Amino acid sequence: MTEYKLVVVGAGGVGKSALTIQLIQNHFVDEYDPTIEDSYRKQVVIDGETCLLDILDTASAMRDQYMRTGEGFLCVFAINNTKSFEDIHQYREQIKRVKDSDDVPMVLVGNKCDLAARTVESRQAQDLARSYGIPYIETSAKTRQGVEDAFYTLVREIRQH
Ligand SMILES: Nc1nc2c(ncn2[C@@H]2O[C@H](COP(=O)(O)OP(=O)(O)O)[C@@H](O)[C@H]2O)c(=O)[nH]1
Ligand SMILES: [Mg+2]
Repeated sequence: MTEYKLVVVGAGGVGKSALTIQLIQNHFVDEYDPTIEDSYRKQVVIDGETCLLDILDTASAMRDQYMRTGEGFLCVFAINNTKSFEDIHQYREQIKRVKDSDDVPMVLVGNKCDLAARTVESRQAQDLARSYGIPYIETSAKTRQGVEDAFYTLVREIRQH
């Protein structure tokens, strides 16, 4: 089967761990240690292909290896965290430097869409993603809305690469 190496990046507290755990365990974690960085594996069928997703949940040699060998990146912010959205540029710049390219498979993810506090509008994020030439997808690690879409879209972006 085909392996896809995915890396989840973004500011502390945006839901990188929650998203990853939702994808694998179909459960929402309230209080996952903010310092645990690890890789997780999930066998899936995506568009009729048996895939192994090798996912690094960032929070170190392991990070360097995945940043270098990672095929695609979820850049996550939370829709109730303006700073995390503003920080996205830094994560994008980092990925471009480590890949020496501005054409890297990536999806911009606006997490916590279940919350009534939104301080980042969908259109602001759409605009940023358009500027980078990538998709924008909103998610909730709590309700599972958008979660498969975000990860599976990242796979469909790697396939175009
Ligand atoms: N309501 C809501 N809370 C979320 C969501 N995703 C994460 N959280 C909460 O946000 C906090 C940070 O999540 P975590 O996954 O640890 O963030 P990380 O630092 O990016 O790994 C925790 O209290 C989570 O329960 C979401 O989609 N909705
Ligand atoms: Mg975490």
